[PDB]
Amino acid sequence: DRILTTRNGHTTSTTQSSVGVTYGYSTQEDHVSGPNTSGLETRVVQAERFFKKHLFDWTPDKAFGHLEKLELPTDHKGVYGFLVDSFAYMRNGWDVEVSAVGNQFNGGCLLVAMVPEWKEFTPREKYQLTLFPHQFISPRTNMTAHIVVPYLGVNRYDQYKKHKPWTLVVMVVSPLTTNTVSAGQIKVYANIAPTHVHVAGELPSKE
Amino acid sequence: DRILTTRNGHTTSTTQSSVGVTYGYSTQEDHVSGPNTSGLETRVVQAERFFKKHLFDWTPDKAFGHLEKLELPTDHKGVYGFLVDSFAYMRNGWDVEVSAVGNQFNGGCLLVAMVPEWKEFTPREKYQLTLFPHQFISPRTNMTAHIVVPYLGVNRYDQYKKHKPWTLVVMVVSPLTTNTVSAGQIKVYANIAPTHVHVAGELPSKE
Amino acid sequence: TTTTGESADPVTTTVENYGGETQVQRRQHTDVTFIMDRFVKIQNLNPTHVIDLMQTHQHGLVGALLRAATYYFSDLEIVVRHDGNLTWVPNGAPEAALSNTGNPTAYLKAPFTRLALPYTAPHRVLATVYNGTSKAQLPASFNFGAIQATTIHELLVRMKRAELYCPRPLLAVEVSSQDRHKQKIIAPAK
Amino acid sequence: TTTTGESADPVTTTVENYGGETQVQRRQHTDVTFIMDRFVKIQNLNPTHVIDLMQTHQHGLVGALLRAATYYFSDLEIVVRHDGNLTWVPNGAPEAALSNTGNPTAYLKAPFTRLALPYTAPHRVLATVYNGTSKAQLPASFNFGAIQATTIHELLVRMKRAELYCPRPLLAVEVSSQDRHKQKIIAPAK
Amino acid sequence: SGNTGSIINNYYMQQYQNSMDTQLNDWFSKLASSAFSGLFGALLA
Amino acid sequence: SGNTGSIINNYYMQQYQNSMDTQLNDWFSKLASSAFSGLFGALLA
Amino acid sequence: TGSTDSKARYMVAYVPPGVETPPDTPEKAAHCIHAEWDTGLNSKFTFSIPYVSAADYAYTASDVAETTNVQGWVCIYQITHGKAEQDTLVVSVSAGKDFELRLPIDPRSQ
Repeated sequence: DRILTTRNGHTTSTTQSSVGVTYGYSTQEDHVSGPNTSGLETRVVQAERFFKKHLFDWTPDKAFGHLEKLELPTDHKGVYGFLVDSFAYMRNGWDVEVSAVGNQFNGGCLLVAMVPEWKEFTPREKYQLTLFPHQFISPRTNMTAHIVVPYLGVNRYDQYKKHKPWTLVVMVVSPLTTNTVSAGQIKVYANIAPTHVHVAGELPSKE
Repeated sequence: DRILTTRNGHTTSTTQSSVGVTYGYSTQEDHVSGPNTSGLETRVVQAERFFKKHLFDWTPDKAFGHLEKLELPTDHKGVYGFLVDSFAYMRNGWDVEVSAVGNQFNGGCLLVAMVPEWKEFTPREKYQLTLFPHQFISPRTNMTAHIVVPYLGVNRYDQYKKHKPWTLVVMVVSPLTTNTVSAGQIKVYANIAPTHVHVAGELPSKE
Repeated sequence: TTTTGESADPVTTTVENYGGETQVQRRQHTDVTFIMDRFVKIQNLNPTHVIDLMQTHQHGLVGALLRAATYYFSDLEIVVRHDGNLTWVPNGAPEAALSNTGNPTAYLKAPFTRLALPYTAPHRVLATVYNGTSKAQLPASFNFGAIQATTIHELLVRMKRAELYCPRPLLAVEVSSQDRHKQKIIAPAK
Repeated sequence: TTTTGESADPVTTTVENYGGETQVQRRQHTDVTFIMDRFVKIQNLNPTHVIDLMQTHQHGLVGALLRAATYYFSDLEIVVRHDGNLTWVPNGAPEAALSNTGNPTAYLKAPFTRLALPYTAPHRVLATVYNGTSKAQLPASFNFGAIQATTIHELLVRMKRAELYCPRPLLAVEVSSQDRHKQKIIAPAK
Repeated sequence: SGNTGSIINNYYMQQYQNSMDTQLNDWFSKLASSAFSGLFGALLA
Repeated sequence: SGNTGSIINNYYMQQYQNSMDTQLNDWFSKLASSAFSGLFGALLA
Repeated sequence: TGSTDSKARYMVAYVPPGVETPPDTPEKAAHCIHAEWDTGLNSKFTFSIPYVSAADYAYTASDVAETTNVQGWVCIYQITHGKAEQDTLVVSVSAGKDFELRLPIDPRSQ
C-alpha cells in the first residue's frame, strides 16, 4: 500500500509513491487551552487546508550539503494569512508533503526534515540533520516525503511576525544523476497545511 | 427589569433604558444546510460580534417622515468583512441595537425598523412602516431599541456583493423637542452583530 | 388598556373594558389562499410573453395584495385567448424553444385555452421586490415560464395554493375631501 | 478516487471525499417512458403515409432521444389533421388496402383525429440503425402501419410505454464561442 | 383549500394537478394571538 | 406508467388500449449501481 | 496515458463565481476546493465538481447577457512533470450520484 490520500479541509492530495508518514516528536498536540489565553482562544478550521510553495530546482550540479529552507509560517494570502494579521497570538502544527517528481531513471537522494528553532548549520552539523523529524526522497523509490509535526516552543501561543518555530529543510544527500532516459532536473514543491489552528486576542482594524 | 446585557462573542453591550427585544418574523433560523451548498458550508463564530456605525444626527428641524437607512451588510473591516471577500456565498441574521442618547427632557419619537428587500418608500407608505419588525425610541422612555432578525431571501445563501436582504431604517415619527434643560441634538448610533454566520465556496487569493 | 408603547408589543383591547361584549367573527374572506384564488387580467401583451405576476395591475385586488407581501409561492392557472397554437415553456427555457411542439402546446379550441401550470422557478420562493442585481427591476428568474402564439389577445392568471410572507404597505385612494372618500355605491333604480 | 482507468469499470466518486455531503435526487423527468411520452410532429407528409418514427426531426426532443438508442419498442398514439376519411392499415398490409373501409377508418370530425394504435411489426423490437440489407436505409418492415386520406395536413406521433436499448451518441449544438453557447433565455419584459 | 368547491375528487392525480413540495409556522397568527388584552394595574369597577 | 395522470381507470379494456406482451432486466441501472466510490488505498484525514 | 518513464503531478480546482478571472497559478488556486495527484500504477483520478450556488437549481443553458460564467470555473494545472513532454491527460465527464435534471424542453431549431 504505497498509495496514500491526505485530506485537510476541502483539499486533498493523493500520492502513489509514498513511503508513509513520519510523525515528529509526538503523535498528538500539547493542551491548547492554558493560562496564557484566559479561555479566549478559538479554533479556525477554515484555515486548516493545503497551500503551495515551490522550494527549488534539484539539478545535477548541486552537491552534498546543498541546503534549501522554508521558515514557517511563510507569507500566506488566504485564510491563515489573514489570521496572522488579525489576531495577536496563534498556534498550529504542520502537515507537510514535499514532492520531487523526476522519473525512476534519475538517481540521487534528498533529505527532507522539519527543524524547530532554525539556526544556520555548519558543514559538519549537516551530517547529523537526521536527528530531526525527516524522510528521504530517492527517485528509485519515492517522489513524495510526508512529515507531520505539532506546535511547540517556549510559549504556548506565539506571535509569528516575531518568531517562526518550524523550518522546512531540504538537503542534497547524494547528487541527482541523469541518463538518456531520465529527467534532467527535478522541481521540488511543498504542499503544506496548518493543523489545529487556534487564535487569541483579536486586533483592531487598520481603517 | 429595564436593564439588559447582550453578548455576541467577546463583545457585550449593556443598556439601562431598554424596552426589551423585538424578534422579527421568527425566533429561530431556517435550516442552514440545504441542497445548494452540498454540505460544504461551515460556520464562522469569530465573525459573530458587534461592529459600530453612526446613522445620523437627530435634530429639531427634521420632520415626520425623515428617513435614514443602512443596507446590510455594510462595509466591514474586520473578520466578517473578510468573509465577504473570501467566500462566494454567505448567510447570517442580525442582532441590532440602536441608541439615541439625549436626556429625559427631550421629547419626540423615532421609529426603528428592519426591512427585508428595501425599496424607497413613498410618503404615504411611511405611515405603515410598523408592518416591519420594529421598536420606537422616545427620550421620555428609552434610549435604546433592540431588534433581532433571521436570515431570509429567495436564496438559502446569498452573494452580498450583489444583494442586501436587510435594511436598517430609522424614521422620525414626531420631531425632537428641546428645553433649557434638554440636549440640543441626539446622535443616533447602531451596534450590530451578524448572527449564525455561514460561508460556502472558498475563493482563490488575489495574489 | 395602558401599556409601554415603545416596545411595540401587540396590544388588542376589547369592548369588555367598558362593559361591552366581543362578538363572533368569521374571517374566511380574508384568508390568504382564498383571496388570491381568482383570475385577474395581465394587460401588456405580445405574441411572445413571459408570465410575470408583477404585470398584474398594482391597484387590482390581486395585484395589490401580492405587492403587499415581500415573498410568495404559488402554482398557477392561466386563461389565454389566442390565434394559432399556444406553446408554453418552463422557467429557464431558451426563448427559441417556444417554436417547438415538443413543449406543452395547446391546439386552438374556441373560445380560449385554460391550463393549470406548476411553479417552475429555481428559487424556494419568489419576491415582489429585490434589493440587488442578478447580472430597480426584478431578477429574470422570477417568472412562471413563457407563452407564445401567433397573437395573444387576452391573458388571465390565477394564483393557486398561494403563500405570502412579510407584509408590506397597502394603500387605499388618498383623500382630498377632508372627511371621507365618497363614491357612488350601487342602489336600486327609479 | 484513484482507479485503473483502462478496465473501463464505472467509478462514481462523491463530494464526501473532501467533506461535502451528497444530496437527494429526483429523476422522474429523465425516466425513459415518461420523457418519450409526448406528441412530436412528423413534417414530411403525403396523402398516403407510412408511419415511421425515424421521420421525427433528429434534433427534436423525441427524435434525438430515439436516435440515441439502437433498439426500441412502443405502442403509439397519433393525431392527424386530414380532409376526407382517414384509413389506417397495419404493418405488412398491401398499399392497396388503404382504399377500403373494412380497415380502421375514421370519419372526419373537426378539428382532427386522435387514435391509439398498437405495435404491429413482425420483429420483437425495432431499430434506429440497421447494418445490412433486407432485400443506409432501414428495412421496410420497420414501421407502425400506414395512413391515407384525401389530404394529410398534419401528423403528430406519441410513443406509449416506450422501451429503449443500447445507448448511442446524443449531441448538443457545437460551440464556436470558445467558452459557452449563449442564447436568449426567457426573462420578464420592461 | 382555497376557493375550490367540488364535492368530488379531481379526475387527475395530484402529481399532475400541482407542483409537489419537498421538506428539509404561521408567524402573524402567533403574533396576533400573543397580544395583551384588558387592563394594566388596579381596577375600581 | 409514464406521463399519464388520471386517477380513474380507463373506460376501455387493456386488450384494446395497448398491444399485449408475451413471454418466453435493467442493465444500465445495474451498471450504474455497481460503480466504485470513495478512495482506493490508505487515508490520512 | 504517458509511458512508464513519464511522471506528473496535477491539480484540479473548483473556482466559484466571485472573481474577475480564474487563477493562473496553483498557488492562487490552492485556496479553493481542490485535489492534487500524481501518476503511478493507477492511471485514473476522478474528482467531483460540487454544486455550490445561491439557488437550489441552476439553468442548463447560458444567456447572452451573462459575460462571466454563473457557476464558476474548473481549472486544471500541472504542478510539474518528469520527462512527460509529449504525454497526455485524457479528460472525460459523467453525472454524479445526486445529479438531477428537471423540466423537459424542446429547444433545437426544427
